[PDB]
Amino acid sequence: SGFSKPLHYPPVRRDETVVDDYFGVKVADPYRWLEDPNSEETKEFVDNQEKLANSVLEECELIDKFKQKIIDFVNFPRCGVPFRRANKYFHFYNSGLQAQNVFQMQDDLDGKPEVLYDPNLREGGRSGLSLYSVSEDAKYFAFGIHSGLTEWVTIKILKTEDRSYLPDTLEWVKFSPAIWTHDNKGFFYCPYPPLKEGEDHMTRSAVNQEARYHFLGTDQSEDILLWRDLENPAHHLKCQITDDGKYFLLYILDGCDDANKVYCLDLTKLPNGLESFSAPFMKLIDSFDASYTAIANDGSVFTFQTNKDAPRKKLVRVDLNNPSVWTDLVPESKKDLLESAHAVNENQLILRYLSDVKHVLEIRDLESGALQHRLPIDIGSVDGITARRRDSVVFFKFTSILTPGIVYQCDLKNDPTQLKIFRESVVPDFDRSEFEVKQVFVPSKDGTKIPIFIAARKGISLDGSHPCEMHGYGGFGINMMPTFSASRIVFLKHLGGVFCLANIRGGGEYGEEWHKAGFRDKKQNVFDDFISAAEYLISSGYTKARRVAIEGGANGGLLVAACINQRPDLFGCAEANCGVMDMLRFHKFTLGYLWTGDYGCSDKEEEFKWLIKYSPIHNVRRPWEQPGNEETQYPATMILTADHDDRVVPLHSFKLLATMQHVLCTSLEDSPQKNPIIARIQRKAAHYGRATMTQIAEVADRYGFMAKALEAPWID
Amino acid sequence: SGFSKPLHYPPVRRDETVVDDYFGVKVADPYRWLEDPNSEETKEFVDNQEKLANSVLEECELIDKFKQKIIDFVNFPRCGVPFRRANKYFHFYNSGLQAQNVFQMQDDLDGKPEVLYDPNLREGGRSGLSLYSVSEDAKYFAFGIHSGLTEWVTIKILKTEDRSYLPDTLEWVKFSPAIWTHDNKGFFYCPYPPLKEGEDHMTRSAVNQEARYHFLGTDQSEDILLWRDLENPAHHLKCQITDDGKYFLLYILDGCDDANKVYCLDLTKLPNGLESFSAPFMKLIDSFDASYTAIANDGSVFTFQTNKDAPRKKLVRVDLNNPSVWTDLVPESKKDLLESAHAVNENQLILRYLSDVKHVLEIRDLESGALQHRLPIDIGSVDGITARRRDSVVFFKFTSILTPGIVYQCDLKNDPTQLKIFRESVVPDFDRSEFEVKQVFVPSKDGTKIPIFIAARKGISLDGSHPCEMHGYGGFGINMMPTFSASRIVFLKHLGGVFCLANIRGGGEYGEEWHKAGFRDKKQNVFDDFISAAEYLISSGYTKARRVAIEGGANGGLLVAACINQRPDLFGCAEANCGVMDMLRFHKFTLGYLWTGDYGCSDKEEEFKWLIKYSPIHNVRRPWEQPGNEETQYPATMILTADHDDRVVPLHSFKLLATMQHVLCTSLEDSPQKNPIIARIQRKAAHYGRATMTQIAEVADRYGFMAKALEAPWID
Amino acid sequence: VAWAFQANASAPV
Amino acid sequence: GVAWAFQANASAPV
Ligand SMILES: [Mg+2]
Ligand SMILES: [Mg+2]
Repeated sequence: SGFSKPLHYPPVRRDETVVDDYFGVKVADPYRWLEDPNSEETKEFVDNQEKLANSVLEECELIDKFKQKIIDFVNFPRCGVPFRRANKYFHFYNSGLQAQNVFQMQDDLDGKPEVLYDPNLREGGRSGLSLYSVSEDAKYFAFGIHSGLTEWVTIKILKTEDRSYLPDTLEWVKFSPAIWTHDNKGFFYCPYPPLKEGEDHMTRSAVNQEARYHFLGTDQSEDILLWRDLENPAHHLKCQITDDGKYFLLYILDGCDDANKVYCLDLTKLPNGLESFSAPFMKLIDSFDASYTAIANDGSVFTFQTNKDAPRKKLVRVDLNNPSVWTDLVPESKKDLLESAHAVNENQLILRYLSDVKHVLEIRDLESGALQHRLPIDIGSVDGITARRRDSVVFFKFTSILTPGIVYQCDLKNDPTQLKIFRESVVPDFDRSEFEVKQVFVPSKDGTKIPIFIAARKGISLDGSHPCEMHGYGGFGINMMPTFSASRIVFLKHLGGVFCLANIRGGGEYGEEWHKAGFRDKKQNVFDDFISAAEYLISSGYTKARRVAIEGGANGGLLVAACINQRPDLFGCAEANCGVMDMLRFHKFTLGYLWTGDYGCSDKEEEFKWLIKYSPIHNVRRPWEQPGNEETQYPATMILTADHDDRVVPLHSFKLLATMQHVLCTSLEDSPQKNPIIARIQRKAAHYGRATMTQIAEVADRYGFMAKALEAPWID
Repeated sequence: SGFSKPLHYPPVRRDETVVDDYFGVKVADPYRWLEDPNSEETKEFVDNQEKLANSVLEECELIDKFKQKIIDFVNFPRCGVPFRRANKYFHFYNSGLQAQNVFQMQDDLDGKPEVLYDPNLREGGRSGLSLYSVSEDAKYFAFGIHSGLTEWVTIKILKTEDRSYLPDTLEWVKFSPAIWTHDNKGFFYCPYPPLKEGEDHMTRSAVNQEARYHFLGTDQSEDILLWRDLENPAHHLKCQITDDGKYFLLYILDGCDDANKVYCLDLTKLPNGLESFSAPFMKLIDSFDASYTAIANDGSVFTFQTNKDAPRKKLVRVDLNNPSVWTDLVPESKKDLLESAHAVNENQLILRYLSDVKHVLEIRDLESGALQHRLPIDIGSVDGITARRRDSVVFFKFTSILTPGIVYQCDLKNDPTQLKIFRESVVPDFDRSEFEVKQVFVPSKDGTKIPIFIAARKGISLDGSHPCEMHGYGGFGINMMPTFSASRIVFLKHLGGVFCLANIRGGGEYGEEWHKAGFRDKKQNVFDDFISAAEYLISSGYTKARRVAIEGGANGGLLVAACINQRPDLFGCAEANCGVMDMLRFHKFTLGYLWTGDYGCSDKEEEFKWLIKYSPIHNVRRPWEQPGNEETQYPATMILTADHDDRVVPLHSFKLLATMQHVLCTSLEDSPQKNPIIARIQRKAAHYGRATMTQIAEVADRYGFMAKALEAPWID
Repeated sequence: VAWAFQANASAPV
Repeated sequence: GVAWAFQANASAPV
């Protein structure tokens, strides 16, 4: 059976004087001190919770078996999607179990690879490459490393011919690319201001993002300033250069929304080519009404992807010399989301459509916009189309729940109809034919039909006897695709599991209407959709309440935490990874202020009223005190986080853990809460980008805990 | 501290009626039934011992930490020694953690490799290649796979140009190579007769080995018979073809000795090819007086390595047209063993000498025999010289306790003096400079000096406080060299260990006199040498009796078992891997009759009298019943074996385990034997050639058990 | 890429 | 020799 050994919950101090007023409503915050990650009391908290977590995980006798089977199932070589610059080709490679992927160069696609940068030689591959950019002549490689424990990036540059490093060093980058000019003299990039003397990446909320240009062979202090806006500190940036080299495009965003400005700088009409300097941008779009991504241009005639009067998106054309005259090229599909578009083979387009959460590729003529070929893809995901307009061969990656990884090739000149296999990964000692994945539509609370994928062994009896894992996200217009996971295969084969992915509202799967039906005032719909999916898996006979585990990350951690507060009776195991748990204060820390488009903000009264109803730390309640449900407790709960997660600050997880342990366990002398409530806190790690063995260790602990919580035996 | 939980030893049936007479001496064999591996009672025994082993290994809390550190330390790429055929080059490769090595082809040494055979794509790499042979034109690759669970081999053939398989299939091979004729039409090989309908590789003693020739494009039934000897069923075979293609050489051996016949077949004087057919061999040597290996020939003038009147070996020359006139070319060294010789660069020789258990390479002129250059090698091992007479570049492999693997290159024309690094393996995150290896010469019981290597952290105090692992073999003329082991590095760094390798008698290290001083009537010398090495490590202050572990495999498993029967007081942990434990009956099973050269045989009265004094299963005795040593027990003992080990049948291990558990534990109502006596039985595996992760799992269990037995804590 | 979301990952664990 | 009570292209130097 499950957990029997008694639990020594550690003491956690409460400061009872901390109370905040939100428009007349008082809210106590007695774990306010856990907001400081560098204090002695917080470091002691982490030590005590590690100790508790270790004694619980010692009781989970299947961790070692999961660990070895994950290692075995992921031990296959993985070739990344290749891209071209000049007459060289470039790709990422991993021989199967390397700590981080290696970046390689070739003369032709079937030639000997040469290693350009191997992260495994630095600090055991604790961190990998988060930025990688090759110049137009293929002579230089700009690469982004992690100098500290946070996700902040330092940019270095090397010569491809001998791998010698230049001395250039650029600090203060997060998500920016490095965008080379066709003269090969430098690149655009978009940094934040420097840290001042006292400051720390874990406690500073960075603002005032900049657009800069760096000349090769200079100090970062000489980089040219192109754009800043001190009167709108929260406005953030992305950028791009056109395939012909003529135009630098700056996109300006506000919050999480899919709505951006478009500023264009004509590089061919500068008197002193960027040393002249804000710059004289043509402001094509100067408001936050719609999304705009440049796909191609011939001179000043541009082709954009846009959601303007088009919730499922479309392609449109406009001349910069006549800026107010926009014309449709490929109209909005009546059914399906246009996810992305790419110019190829000089005068053609590849369009990626999402049709009931499956991809469909269309080949089209660029000038006229007419359909040429249509290729439906199997259940899974196509992504990573990086080919540029000058290339006649297009590459992309395919993954699915039961398909580890294929790199496909579409030669547009020689045979544009079908797809050929360039590379194909294989899972060792795994018979794919014994399992199946199906889509079903389940009615939510309000009647809306929610698509879900269900993966399972073929021919099982729907008798309620199977352990079930359900995954979801539901936010920011993100499309949740059934991709490959090695640990999920171990769950299916060796624990007899049923896996479910729920395409709940708040994602982008049916366009902008799907996103808006699960954000701001309608965030509760997201939780209702997830709860309804779990109720369907029970009523149809896949599983029962004791045997359901739910998991999710970040906005998906919020999902898990809210669902266990509202319907603890439905679940046997809950795993929240790096979740947003204090919805009253999230906007104050690091770049959390960028989530106010989706969540709203407690600075405003009507938005506070949404947030207080579901904020995880403000809604923990003893389920046994509600008349009728005296035999209900919280499921076995694992809260996961990392000590230098600057994306989602670990105070979110720390404060929830303390509130749960207090309300349910330590505030009562003889609690009915038997199931364990623990945290697994990864030391010296950030949100993402961890070494292979470090991530395997986290995942094996999660699944061992799950198996114990659900009372699921191992199957050889 | 160490083992505290009592063990629930399972019941094991005794058949008290089984008694054998050996020249008037009665020997009871009450576990005779464990000689059948396919019976239900034997399968139950295995199940019960697995269960007992699991509960003991659950108490050993360092197994998981050892397992992860072994995986991490062995995760580096390994390039094999390349060899040449026509204008192609061939080698084995492993990217670090692949289950089995992959065989690759190249056009040039720095060109792109092409995979010819990948064992990892068949049954998860349960088994690898045990035979690999490329034809003279480089167009065909003959390769040996394991179709069952034993080590028996099936030979298949593929075309190198497209990797298409030929239909040809050859069964019934063990250790034979595949030796191609220069016409590219076929190859010589030396199989055993087929299994009959009832028979099983685990219970049949194969005899009547044959020399055959296989034509490409025919069934195995058409293969030409060249040699068989029905009146000497035990005589076994090796074979070779000369560099010029002229002569097929058949070597005939009797038992394990280093003494062989030499039969020569002139291929250029056959009327009708090999289809003419025993064959008309010239019987150059027709007795078992000495060892003879052909190194080179010019027409009928041959150059042999031999131990004839030369226990340290030498090179000699003879003309087949005048067969009785032998002349020395390189005389026997007064000090050092000539281990091997190789013809290179048309008119030169590389000679490999062993000088106090360190290799020395000499370059010599072939015709005159005169010394040209001399290259001393560091502590470690040079081997794998496969270059042929026509090659001007020689490759070989170097390994040491602290050096994972270098492939060296010696260009004889351009610069014959020094060695260049072709490939060099590196252990990730391991500082080599913190450790050292030293050689010391220790007196045995009779005065003979025994070389031992001692590996340890630099600057440790000789205060008796360190855990110590000692390894040895001592048999069959085998030279034990200090090679690289990843698990041994974990022992040194993370358990603060001292490793010792003892070059005891019965090996070949000081020539044939060293072998003969530890075989047949003098086998006890081998055990005495090992015991004296452990006594030196104690008296000099490296360790003490509680803190010494001993390990060995096969003939080395015998070593361990005999030493614990005779001096149980010296050791804290004993690990015997696939050991020969019934010295009265070993000759009856599979190819165990080939060990009678070294051991003698119980069919003969004086030889039985040697064997009964040390046979492990016949010499288990309660040490506490001898007056004076009432506080002595057997050390914590792990007996390792595999269920399809057809080399050393697992009945050896099963019978010892049962005898030890009976005599020391279950035959007494309140035994002083507290230390555990268990078996770790690997399911679905043979003697050797197991997948990387399967072997890592065995080795992590061994070391976790050792750490517990010796009371050694982990060091971060 | 700037959202509460975890996505050149070393392995599909 | 290959045929002895002996354990020796091993996949890895474990
Ligand atoms: Mg810090
Ligand atoms: Mg069998």
